[PDB]
Amino acid sequence: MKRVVITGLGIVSSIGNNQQEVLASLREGRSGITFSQELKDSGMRSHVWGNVKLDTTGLIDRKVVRFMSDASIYAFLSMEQAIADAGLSPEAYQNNPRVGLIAGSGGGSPRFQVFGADAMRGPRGLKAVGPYVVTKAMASGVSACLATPFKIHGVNYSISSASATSAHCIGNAVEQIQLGKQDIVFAGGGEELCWEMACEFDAMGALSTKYNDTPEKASRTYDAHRDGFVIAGGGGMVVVEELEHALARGAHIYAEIVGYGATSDGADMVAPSGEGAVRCMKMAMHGVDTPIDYLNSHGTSTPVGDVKELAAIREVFGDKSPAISATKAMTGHSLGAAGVQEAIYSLLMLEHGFIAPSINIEELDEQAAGLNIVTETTDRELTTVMSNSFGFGGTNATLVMRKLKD
Amino acid sequence: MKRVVITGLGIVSSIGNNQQEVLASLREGRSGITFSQELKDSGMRSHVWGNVKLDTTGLIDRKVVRFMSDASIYAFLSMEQAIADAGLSPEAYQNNPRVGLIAGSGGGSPRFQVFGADAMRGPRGLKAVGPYVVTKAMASGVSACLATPFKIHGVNYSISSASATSAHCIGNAVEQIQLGKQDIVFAGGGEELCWEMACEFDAMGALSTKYNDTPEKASRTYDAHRDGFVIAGGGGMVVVEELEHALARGAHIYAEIVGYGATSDGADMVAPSGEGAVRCMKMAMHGVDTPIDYLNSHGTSTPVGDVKELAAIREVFGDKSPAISATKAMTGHSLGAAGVQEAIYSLLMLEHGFIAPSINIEELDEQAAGLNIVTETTDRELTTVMSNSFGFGGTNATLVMRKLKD
Ligand SMILES: *C(=O)CCCCCCCCC
Ligand SMILES: *C(=O)CCCCCCCCC
Ligand SMILES: [O-]
Ligand SMILES: [O-]
Repeated sequence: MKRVVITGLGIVSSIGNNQQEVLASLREGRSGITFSQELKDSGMRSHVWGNVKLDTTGLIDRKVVRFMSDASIYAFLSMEQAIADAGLSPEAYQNNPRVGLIAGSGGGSPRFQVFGADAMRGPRGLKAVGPYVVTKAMASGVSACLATPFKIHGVNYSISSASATSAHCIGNAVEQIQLGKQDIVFAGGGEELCWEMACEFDAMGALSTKYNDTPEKASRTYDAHRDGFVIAGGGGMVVVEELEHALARGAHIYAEIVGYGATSDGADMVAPSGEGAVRCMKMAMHGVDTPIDYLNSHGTSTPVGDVKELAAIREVFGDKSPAISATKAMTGHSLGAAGVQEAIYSLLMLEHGFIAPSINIEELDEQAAGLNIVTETTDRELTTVMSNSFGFGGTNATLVMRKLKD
Repeated sequence: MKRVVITGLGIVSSIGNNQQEVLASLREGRSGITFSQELKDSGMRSHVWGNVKLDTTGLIDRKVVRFMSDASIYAFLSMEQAIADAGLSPEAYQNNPRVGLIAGSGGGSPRFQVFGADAMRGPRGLKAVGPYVVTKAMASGVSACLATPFKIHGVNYSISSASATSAHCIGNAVEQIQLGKQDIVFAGGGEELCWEMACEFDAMGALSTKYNDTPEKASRTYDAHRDGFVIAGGGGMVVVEELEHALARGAHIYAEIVGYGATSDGADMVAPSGEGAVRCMKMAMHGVDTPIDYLNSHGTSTPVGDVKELAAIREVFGDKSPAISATKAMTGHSLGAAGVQEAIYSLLMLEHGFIAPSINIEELDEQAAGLNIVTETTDRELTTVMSNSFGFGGTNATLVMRKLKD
């Protein structure tokens, strides 16, 4: 019965290191994909990625960063921005039982898990591994590494669900508030970018391989010649807060979360069934009386994936389908961080009245025919937006956000 | 609002491959710790572990097991058990939107993350890696690999929180039911046992190393000479169900979950603060009118950990201390699977009227003075039990289970 809003955001992504940079990129349809020497040298076929253009060296206190992996670093920087953007002072959120944190990653830290085994197998054994690998490699690193330094006393854990990870963290945060257990929950996620993890996707043929020479055109959701997704990394964090608590401190409210769906396909391990997506979106729209103005699709730019979701979208909206665009064409697929980052791109579109373009569509796929997929930045007043996140294991998450009435 | 009960359980641990075996071990105070040739050969100082004494070969269909890591295999086997024990048939939990799964692990699969890296750096490259490493290495593997073959259509994700992982999974399941979103939720988790992961703990001096010659005495919670925990693996899974729905099908009810606490220390990265534990136990007890008869402590057998919890317990119960015993003294520390396995040991004690002994205590720690620590199997009619789980990153979880009035 309690209402939930988002009052702060922070983000470190392939298209910007803060909301101002991300905003500019979204408006210009600027690609964040670059050529990766690291990937080429690893022997992978996919040589493109959506990397965070930022040197994180010295940006975090040494006694804190020694426990963190990149996913944690990205999520940490995103949280610092979110706190600042939310206008929360230490005495408000620190050592407060009503303030928690729910953030996770898709793979934890393959890089440090491998570093650990490599070091152990060297002549120095244990001495070479060091005492900080566990907090870097454990799956809950993103939450453990942020909750501790920020003095969080409320809920503290990570939710992981492949590409839906950070979307579920936000949804669960919403539930914590609706249950009256928390007033504020920092929700988000992070994902490192490395060949140790990337090669695994390359091995199953999930990554784009035909456009290494033109990195900016590799990610091309809904294009007839898409050939897999482009791996990316980074972090994002949003401040999920109970409505009255937010109004009481005169917070800036981006939007209210009015719908959250989380379903399971129970079918295929790697491909969506579409059936689960239909249920997920319908569940998220239950109770939402206003139409969806814009839908930030999951669209990873994969042959099967993009169309399964388009079919699900046709079945749910029929002849009233919303404007659609896949930001992954610009950013790439950040996996664990995708959910929160795309929620942020959607909040920015809602806050600034515009629809980011779905770029790189030279030839539209037959199955996308008739849908209103925006291909050029369009100014427009949005009121209700939806964002999809579907991960391996048939896990689905959908978030619906709406502007707060005047 | 709605009440929640546990109507089934499954388990695979160092002291038994099913509840019958576990009961026998618990009643006799038998250790599941053995010498590990694998750990010794890896170059570690700790050579003991709580291994699953079971050959999994052929226990799972080839088409399904090919996507799984050991954590998933253990959780999968535990779920089959739980389904049978709960008296559920396929059409009752399959393709059912009201039925979900929340299970996780603490480290995902260090073994396969390393396997992919090694394979990739080899003469075969991508071909040696194979197309199944992603689902084996991702942090959400335990939930993805179970929800797909069991045709789950409800919620589907993993919660990871170090040693508190499977405890938060159960608590989150309770919430999903209280929210009226699900009628049944399979909750639990698993953790693989391997040197790739173990060496990381040894590297930070967390594992027992002075008792390799006498494996069964290495894990000695509360003993003055404890020197770290003994790592273990395995899985566990419970059927969390809405009360009226369970009665309507004549299910066997082990107990009602009357309390669930989830807090954060916001203090130290590796050591509990004590304060967070206090708040967690008090939170789980709020509204529970009956006294706590038994407390299955976290007690990992570490110098600092064991006492912090003892201080917290004393802070919460003063002199009306409940009966206490650390089962890890017998089983070892199963990390991500500890939460659900220990909840299961407690349910068995509640079910069969006895208190499992806290073994290997030759010289009780002074700081344990004045507390009711049970060192010998005691038949006693139990009614309300509590189980603590505290993990790295200062994440806490407490579960309170009570017999249902006839
Ligand atoms: C989204 O479901 C695509 C697959 C993401 C898997 C999660 C990351 C795992 C990294 C080892
Ligand atoms: C409980 O918190 C003890 C430490 C558990 C760490 C998480 C499992 C290991 C991940 C690599
Ligand atoms: O997403
Ligand atoms: O535990």
